[PDB]
Amino acid sequence: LLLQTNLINYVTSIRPNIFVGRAEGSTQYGKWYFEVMVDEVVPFLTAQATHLRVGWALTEGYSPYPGGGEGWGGNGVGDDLYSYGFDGLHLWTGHVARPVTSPGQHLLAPEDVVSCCLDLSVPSISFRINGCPVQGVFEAFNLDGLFFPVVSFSAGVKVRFLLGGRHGEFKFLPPPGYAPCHEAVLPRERLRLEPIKEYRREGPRGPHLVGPSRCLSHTDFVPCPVDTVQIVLPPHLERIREKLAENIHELWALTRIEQGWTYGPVRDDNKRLHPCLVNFHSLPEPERNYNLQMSGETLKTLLALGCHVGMADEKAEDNLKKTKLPKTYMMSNGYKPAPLDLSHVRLTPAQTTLVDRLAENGHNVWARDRVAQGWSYSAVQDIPARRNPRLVPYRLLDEATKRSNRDSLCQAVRTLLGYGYNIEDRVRIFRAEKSYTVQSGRWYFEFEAVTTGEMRVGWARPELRPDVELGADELAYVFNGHRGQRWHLGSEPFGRPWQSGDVVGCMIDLTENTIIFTLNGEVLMSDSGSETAFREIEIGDGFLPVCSLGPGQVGHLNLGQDVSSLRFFAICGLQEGFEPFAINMQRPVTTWFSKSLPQFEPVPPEHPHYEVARMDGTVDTPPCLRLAHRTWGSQNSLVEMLFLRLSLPVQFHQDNRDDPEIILNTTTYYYSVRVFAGQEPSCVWVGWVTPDYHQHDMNFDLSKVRAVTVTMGDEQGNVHSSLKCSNCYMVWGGDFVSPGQQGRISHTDLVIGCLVDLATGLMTFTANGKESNTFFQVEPNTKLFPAVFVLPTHQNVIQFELGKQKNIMPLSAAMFLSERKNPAPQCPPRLEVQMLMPVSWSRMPNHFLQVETRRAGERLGWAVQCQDPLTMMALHIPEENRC
Amino acid sequence: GVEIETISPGDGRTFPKKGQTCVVHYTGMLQNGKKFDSSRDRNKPFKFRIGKQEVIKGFEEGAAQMSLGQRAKLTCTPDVAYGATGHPGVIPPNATLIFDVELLNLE
Amino acid sequence: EIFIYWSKSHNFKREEQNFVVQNEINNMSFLTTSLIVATLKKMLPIGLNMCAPTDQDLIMLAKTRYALKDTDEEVREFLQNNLHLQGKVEGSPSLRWQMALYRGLPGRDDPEKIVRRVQEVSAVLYHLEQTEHP
Ligand SMILES: O=C1CN(/N=C\c2ccc(-c3ccc([N+](=O)[O-])cc3)o2)C(=O)N1
Repeated sequence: LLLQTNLINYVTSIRPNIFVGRAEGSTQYGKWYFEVMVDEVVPFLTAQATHLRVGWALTEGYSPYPGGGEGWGGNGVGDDLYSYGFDGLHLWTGHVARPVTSPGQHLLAPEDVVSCCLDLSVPSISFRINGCPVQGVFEAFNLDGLFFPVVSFSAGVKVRFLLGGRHGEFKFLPPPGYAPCHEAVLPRERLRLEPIKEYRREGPRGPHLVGPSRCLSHTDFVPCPVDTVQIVLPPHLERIREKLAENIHELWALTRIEQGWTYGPVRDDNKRLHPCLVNFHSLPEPERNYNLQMSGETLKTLLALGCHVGMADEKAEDNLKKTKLPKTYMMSNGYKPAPLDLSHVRLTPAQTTLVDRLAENGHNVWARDRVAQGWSYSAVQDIPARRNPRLVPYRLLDEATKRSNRDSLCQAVRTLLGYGYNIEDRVRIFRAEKSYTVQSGRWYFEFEAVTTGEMRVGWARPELRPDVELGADELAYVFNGHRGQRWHLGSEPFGRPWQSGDVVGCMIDLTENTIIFTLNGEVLMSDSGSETAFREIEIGDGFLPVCSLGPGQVGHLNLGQDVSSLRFFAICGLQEGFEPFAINMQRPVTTWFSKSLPQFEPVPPEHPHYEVARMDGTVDTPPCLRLAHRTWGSQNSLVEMLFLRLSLPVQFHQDNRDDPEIILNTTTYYYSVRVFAGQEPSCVWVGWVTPDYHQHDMNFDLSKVRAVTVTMGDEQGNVHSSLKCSNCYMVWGGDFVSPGQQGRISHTDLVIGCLVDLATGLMTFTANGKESNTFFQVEPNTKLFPAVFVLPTHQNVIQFELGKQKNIMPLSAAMFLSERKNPAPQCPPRLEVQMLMPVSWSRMPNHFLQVETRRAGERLGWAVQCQDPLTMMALHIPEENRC
Repeated sequence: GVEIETISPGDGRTFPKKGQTCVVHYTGMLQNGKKFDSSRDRNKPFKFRIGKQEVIKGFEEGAAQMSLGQRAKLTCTPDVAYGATGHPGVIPPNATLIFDVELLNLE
Repeated sequence: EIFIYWSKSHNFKREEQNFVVQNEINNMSFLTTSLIVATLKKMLPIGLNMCAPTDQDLIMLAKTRYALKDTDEEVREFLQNNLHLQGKVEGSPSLRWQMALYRGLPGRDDPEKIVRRVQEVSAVLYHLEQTEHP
C-alpha cells in the first residue's frame, strides 16, 4: 500500500562470444556443452546474501541493467524468461523460485564443478552437479536467437569457464553426441569474455560512454542464394559447360599440386596421394556430377543475375591454345595440367566488380548443398564426423578463404570471357541530471570521439523526449559529427566531418544567447556564415549537456572538473570569458541516459492520438473505459499495448437474481472487453499479463508470446511436476468469428470476457455467452493485470467493461480491500489506463562493480573474479513488483 | 510442524542437547518475498536460549533441528507462530514465516 | 597600436572603406564588416595571455579611465597609485582555478612591466568596446 525501502547488492553477467543459436541453416550442431568450475565463494560478503549462478541466455532482450529492474533489486540470470539459470539447490527462470533436488543438496560451494547441456530439435536444457545428474529439465523455449552461456554473481566469487578444446579438458565425460563447446567461435574473431549490454567502459582516461552493440541473429547463418529455378539456360551456354568445367578442374589440380599433391588412392597429405589429378572425363562419377553441376550453376546464376552475354567472337576461341608448363607440374603417374591462356584478355572494372557476386553465390550454394548432405560447422576439422570449418555462408568467413574463392571464380570468369562471350537499432541519449541546469552564464565542455559514426553533441532543454531523434524537435540544439550537420529541425551542412581520436567542443554563452562549436584545436565555421552558429536561441528554462551515441560506438564526454587533464581550454576558451561546466564540484556529475526497456506508463493527457474517456455505468450498462482514436483523417496506425493500472493477486497460496448465499462466497471475476463495429476482430487480443512483461513487437501475435516450461522430474520418470509459465496469457479475436463472416466488414460488436478462479488459479474465456476451449493454469501468489493489445483499424477501437455476471463478483470486488463484499461494479480514479512506452529515462549509478576477467592459462580456463561489494538503496513500488 | 530444509552442508554432530545458549544468525521474510526482520542489518547475533523460550516455538524447534554450519530455510506455519493475532504492525495475522537461520554456536 | 590609431582618427576609417569598393577588393575570401579589426579579433587571445587574471580588477577601472579621454601618461600615473589595489581575491573560487592554471604554464613581477601590460591591454579592449556597438 506504501513504498518500501531496503538495501540490495549489484549483479553482473559475463558471456563468451560463443553464440550458439540455430534456426535452419547449420548455425550450430544442436547439442552443446558448458563447464563451470567454482573455486571459492564467500557467503554474505556484505550482510545481505551472496549470489553465484550459471546458465544460458538469449539475444532477444536479455539486458540486465545494474541497479533497478524487476523484483527486489538485483536482476541476474533468472530474470524475465529470456534467461534460464540454476544455483546450488533451486533453479529459477522468470523470477520464480523452482526448487529441484539433487544428490548432496547444497548451494554452490567452494571447489565444485557444474555441467550444462543444451539440446535442440527437441528443446531442452539439462544441468549436472559434479558426478550426479539433476532432477529437472526445460522443454518448451521459444528459440528466436543465439544463446550465451552466462554466469551471474554479486560479490566475492571465483569462477572459471571450462569450455574445453585445450589441455584444460572437462572434469567429466560429455554425453554422447554433444559438442565439446570449443566450436562455434565464429572465425575471423577470437574468444573473449565480455559483459552483456554494456554502456560504460573503463578506458585509459577514465569513463567511456558506450552505445548499443550489434550482434547476429538466428536468421543470419542460413545460406541464402539467388532464386535459380526458372532462368532457362540456352544451348549456346550449354555448349561451354564441359570446357569450363575442365578448365576449373585443372586449375583446381594446379592449386592442389602447389602443395605437392600427387595421384593415388588415399588422402592424408602426409601420404600425399589424394586422387585429384585426372581430366574431366576421368574422375569418379560422384565427384563428376557435382563438378559439372557446379559449373552449371555458376553459368546459371551468371545468366540469372543479368549481364546478358553476347556473341563477341568465335575465331579467337577457335585459335586459343594451351600454355607450356615447367617440370614441377609433371608428376609420378604422368598427369600434366593443361592451363588455357588467360593473359590474352582483360576484364572491365565492372566485370571485376561483379566477379565477387557469383563467388558469393557459389559459396552460398556450397553451404546449402553441404547442409542438405548433413554437415555442420566446427572449429576443428573432422571429416569422419562431417564437420568442416568453412560452412559459414559468406560473411563470417576468413579473408584467406574469401580470397581463394575470389581467385577461383575470377579465373573461371577469365576463361569464360577468353572464348569471346562478352558479358555486360536504437540510440542512447546521455544527459546530465536535471538539477544541474543553468540559465545564465558562460560554460564549455569538451566531447571526445574515438570511433567515427553517427554521434551528436550539444545542449538540450530539461524536458527532452528520450524516444524522438535528438535535434529533430525544438527541445535540443545539437551538432552531428558524421557529415558535419547542424541539427535543429534540419540537416543543413555545417563544418567538416571529424576523424578518430579528435575532440569536439561545445560552448554556450547564455548572456548573449549563442552556441558555438569547435573542432580539434580550432573553431569551425559554417558554409557561408560567421561564428555563433545558432543566432539568438531563447533562454527558455536553462540547458543541459547531452550526448548521442549510435550503434556500435564509444564516447568520452568530459564535463570539466579535471581542468588540468583537459586537452584544451588553453588554445581557446579561457581567453574569452568562460568557465568549465563542473569546475567546482567535489562529487563527479551523475548522468541520466535513455534505457531501451519498454515500460508501462499512464497515458498522457492531450495526446495527439489515443483519446481515452472514462464512462459511468447505467441501470442496463456497467461502467466503461473507452479508447477512441481522435485523428483518423491521415495519421499513422501503430500496434497499441494497454493494460489496467492495478493488480489482481491470486490468493490461497497455502432475471439475473443474485443469491447472497453463493455470491458472498465465490472467488470468480468476469470483466469483459467489447470490440466496436468496423474494427476487425482479427486484430484484437484480450487476456492477462504479469508484471514481468516487456515485449514490444511490431508483428506481435500469439506465436511470439514468451513461454517456457519446467519439468522437475526424477530419474525414473516422475513427470508429476510439469508446470509451465509465461508473462502473457490471452486469446486471439480471430478465433471468435463465424466462418461465414470472413469476406466482409463486420458491423456488430463481439464481447470477450475473462473468467478466473482465485481459489485454484483456473482461467477460462467466453465470447458472447459461448464457452471457449482454451484455458490456462497459473501458480498461486501471481499478479495478473487486466490487459489488452489491439492494432486499431477504426475511429473507435475498444471499450473496457467492468461488468458483473450472475453469481460472479466484478473486478472491483478484488481490485481493492473495502469492496470485498460489494456486488456492484466500481471504477475508482486509481484504475487508470496505461500504454506501453517504448523507452524511458534512467539514472546511471555513480559507481560500478569491478570484475577482473583474464585467461588463467591453457588448463585452468578463463578466470573471472570480484572482491569488492556495492550496495544501493532500493525503492520497490509494490503494486508493479519493480524497484 | 516446521520444514527443516538445508541450504549448506555444515557439520552434523553439534546438536544442542539442553540448557546451553546457542548462537544463530537469522533473516526473516514473510510470504511474497517481503522481508521484515534480519539480524544481519544490526550485525548482532540473536543469542538464542533454549527452555526459557521468549520466542516463537516453531523457530525454537527449527533451530533445534540444526547443527554447526547448517543453514536452514524454515517454513514456520501460522500455528506455532504469533497466532491468529500476530505481531501488531509488523506481522499480519495468519501468515507463514520464512527463516534463513544459520547457527554459529559460539555458546 | 595600428587598430587604435584607425579608431582614433577620422580619415583612417573612411579611407579604408573608400579603398575596398574602388578597387573591388574581396576582403571575404581571405577571412575564410571586414577591416583591421579582423586581425585584432584573431590576435587578441594571444595578447591577452599576459592579462594576469589577478589583474582582472585592474582592467576594469583602466577602461573607464580611458573613457575619461585621459592620455597615456594620465592613466599610467593613475594605475601607478593603485598598485596596492591588486586582485588579492585568492580565497574566492572564481580566481582559485585561474591562479593554478597560470602557475601551470610551461614558460616563466616588476611593477613597471605590470603597469605597461595592463595599459596596453586596456587601450585595445576599450576602443574595441567602442566599435562593438555599431
Ligand atoms: O572441401 C574439399 C573437398 N575436397 N574433395 C572433394 C571435392 C569434390 C569437389 C570439390 C571441389 C571443391 C572446390 C572447388 N572449387 O574451389 O572450384 C572445386 C571442386 O572437392 C577437398 O579436397 N576439399
